[PDB]
This record gives sequence, C-alpha cells and structure tokens, in this order.
Amino acid sequence: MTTKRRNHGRAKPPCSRGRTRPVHCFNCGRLAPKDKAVGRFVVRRMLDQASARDVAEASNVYGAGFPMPKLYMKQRFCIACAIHSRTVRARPTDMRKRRFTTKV
Amino acid sequence: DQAQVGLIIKVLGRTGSRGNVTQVRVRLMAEEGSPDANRTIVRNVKGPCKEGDMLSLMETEREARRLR
Amino acid sequence: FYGSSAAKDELVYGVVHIYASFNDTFVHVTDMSGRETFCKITGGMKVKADRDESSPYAAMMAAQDVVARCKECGINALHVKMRATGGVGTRSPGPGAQAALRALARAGMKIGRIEDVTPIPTDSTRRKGSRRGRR
Amino acid sequence: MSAKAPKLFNKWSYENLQTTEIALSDHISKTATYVPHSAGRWQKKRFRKARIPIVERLTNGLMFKGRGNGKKLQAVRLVKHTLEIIHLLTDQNPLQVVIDAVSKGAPREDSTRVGSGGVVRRQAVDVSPMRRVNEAIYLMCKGAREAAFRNLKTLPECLADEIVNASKGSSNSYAIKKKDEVERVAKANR
Repeated sequence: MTTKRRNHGRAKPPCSRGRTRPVHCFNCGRLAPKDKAVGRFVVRRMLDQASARDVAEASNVYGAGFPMPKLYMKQRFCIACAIHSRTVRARPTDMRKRRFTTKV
Repeated sequence: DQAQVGLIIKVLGRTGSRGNVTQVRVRLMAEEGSPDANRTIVRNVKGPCKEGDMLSLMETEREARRLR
Repeated sequence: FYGSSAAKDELVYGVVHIYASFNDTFVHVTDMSGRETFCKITGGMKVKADRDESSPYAAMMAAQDVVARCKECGINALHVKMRATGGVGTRSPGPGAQAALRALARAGMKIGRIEDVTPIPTDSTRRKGSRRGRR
Repeated sequence: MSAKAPKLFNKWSYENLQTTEIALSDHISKTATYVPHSAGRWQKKRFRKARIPIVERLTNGLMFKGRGNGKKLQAVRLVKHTLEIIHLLTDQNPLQVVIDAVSKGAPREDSTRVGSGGVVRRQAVDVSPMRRVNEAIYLMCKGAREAAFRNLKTLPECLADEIVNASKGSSNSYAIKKKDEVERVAKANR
C-alpha cells in the first residue's frame, strides 16, 4: 500500500540485489535479511568498576600491569527484538528520515 | 552478628519503584586503615536515609542491584 | 603437605575455567595442563532452586570453596579463563560471572592473566530456533 | 536551685546513660523532661522525629485500639510502675535498659518483594537507623497488648518483662524472634 519507508526499512537500494543472505538473531533465533537486521556493537566489560578495584589489588601482572581485555561482539537483532528491549524506538516523522550512518 | 559502621557518603539516587526502598552508597569508617579495595559498597536501604547517618552492616561485598 | 613441597614458598599457577550460563554456573580447577584436576564445583550444590543456581550469590558462595581446596593443593596464584556459552548459543555469559572473580581476589588468591576463551564459530550449523523465531 | 541544672524523671538520672550502639546515636537521644507526656508538634518534616528521645516516642505508640481509652496521661501512669519494676530486676537504672532493648530487638537487615516477571525476588536490604528504632518500639509494645488481652493477671508488668528479655537477647521477647527469623532469610539469600 502506502510507502511508509522509501528504502523499505533496508540498507538495500532498489534495482541492485533483491536478495541478501539471512542472518540469525542472538535473542530468539529469528532469521531476517542482513540489511533489514539491526546491527549494534557492544564492547562489553569483563568486570564492573566496583569489582575491577578488588581484582586489580590481587593482580601484579594484570589490571595495572596491562589494561583488561573486553569481550567484543557484533549483535544482529530482529525488528521485534530491538523494539522490546527499547534500543530502537518509534520516532516522529521528521526524525525517522534522519540517519547517523554507521558511527555511534 | 557483625556490626560494622558505615557513613552514608551521598544519596546514590533512586532505585526501586515501590516508594519504599532507595539504593544508597555506604563508605566504610569501620576500617582503622585495614586494607579495603571495595571500598565504598552500594547498599539497598529500607526506609528514609540522610547523609552522614551511621548504620551497622550485617554483610559486606555487596553490589546491591546486580543484573537481577 | 598434600600440595607443594617442591614448589613451596613460591607461587604456583593453577587455571580456573568459569562457565556462566542462565541455568547454572561452574567453577573448575586445572593446573596448566587440563589433563588432571582436583575439584569440580557447581552453583547447584551451594544454592538450591534452579533460578538461583545461576545468580550472583551462587557464584560467590561456590568461590570460597575453590580457595579452601586450592590452599591444600599448593595452588596460590590462579590464571583465569572466562567462558560465555556455546557457538550455537549466545555470546553472553550469565550473571554468575564478575561475582566469582571478586570473591576469589578478596579471599587472598592472586589473579593474573585473565583471558576470554569461548567457542565462537568461523561458521557452524543452523542455530536452534525457527525462521519466525521463538515468539 | 536543685532543679535548674539537675534533670530527673523524678529520681532517675541521665548521667549514667550511654548510647549502647554506635550505628544509632542521632535517632536515640536522652530525656531531660520529668514526664514523657507530649504537648508539642512532633512531626512536620522528614526528620524532626529524631530530635526527641526513644522514651517519648515509645510512650505515645504504647497502645491504641480506642473505646474510651485514656490515651497519654493513662500511658504515663503505666510508665512509672514499669520503670520501678525494671529497676529492681536489672538492679540498674531502668532508662539505660530501655536504651539497650530498643537497639537489640530491632531487625538490622530485611528482605523485600521487588522482583517482576509474575514472580517476586528477594535481596538483602539493610534497615535504616530511624527504622531500627521505630520497628523495635512497635513490636515490643504490640506484645504487651496481646499478653494482657485475655491472659496473664499483669497490667504494667508485661512491659518490664519484654524490655528485660529484649536487652538480654533472650527469645522470650516478641521483638527478638522477629530480628532472628528475618535475618535467617536475608543472610541466607541475597
């Protein structure tokens, strides 16, 4: 019916591909096309600040000695998935058209 | 029991939603210069609190809220 | 004693595999070999009721009985390897991580050279779920 | 002179008294007035209730359940007797026994409903200073009414009994058992 979104909720432009590979979700296991799927990059700590202190005490070769590593992952979510944990939210008309590119 | 004083160093903020409990931070003045790297634990509190209030701690190494 | 008597008065590096998931938390003991071990601890021994066997409290309560058995095995320093979950599971550990570490440090064990050792695929099989997901 | 600087209940002295706990010292204050009888405005602000001693607070929350109950002046008549009883039983100033009992009957840790998911979850939640005071008071003086409700032959004496056993940590007291059982859930689950 009505063209709600010009790009159709995709990063896939018309008249190019018409097919982009499916990708699983790290929530519910749902598949969707890669372009539709909602990418985020996490940078998840291996220790809270509160505990970081306590462990860096007992360390000598680590903590102070070398900066602590972090678990990195890419997270591709489904639409429904994203919305429900409210990391993507509905926006007014003027704002929906805005993009921030791939930068945070 | 263990009765271990601590001074409420500041009002950490508002956590919970009942209108009952607040989450506040406790600083140890219990120590005499004994090693603590904790060093200021967050503690959930029951009922009204105010800064500079001493209170006894039955537990230590509390991170309060966690992920749960 | 039972432990060190030819490595005594010197630190000894164990290795500790920590596996944190949303049904249980494990704490294991290895000696930079992985071919021999001394103790296998599960959250579920210390705390009962399946929800609370993966909770932070489970971890810490278990961790103190790591330390108890390490000082009888001559082990003092502990390398640590944090593990999330399977390669057809998620990439997130459960809440029992970050609890265990602090419990050990505070209990006078040394900690150095922590690592992230987890099974992440180059690619693997179709993930459990459906096309339409769990719902 | 001899009632200018000197301050008594009418023979009970406030020099002897010391605050038993160091957790509480700004919610436990000393009496100087010769009756705990109230006549002021006692609340208007979040802390304005901790400017006054435990004695006054206790005597006001002593009983309720009106039907022609004589309220404050009646309560004071029982206070007098109960102080004499506590005095000869501890062989020590009754006031200072009250100071102790309020602190040692109080629950110092709690656990609450705060979870979600159709389910509840409990965590160790520390009791705030004013709450230790208040809760202890209420439990002790709840015990009193229940003890005389159809039972005993004693009118003030039950109060004296409770305040004694509370200060000893003995589990006869209505206040002590509460501290006990609550902490068996709040230090057995976090």
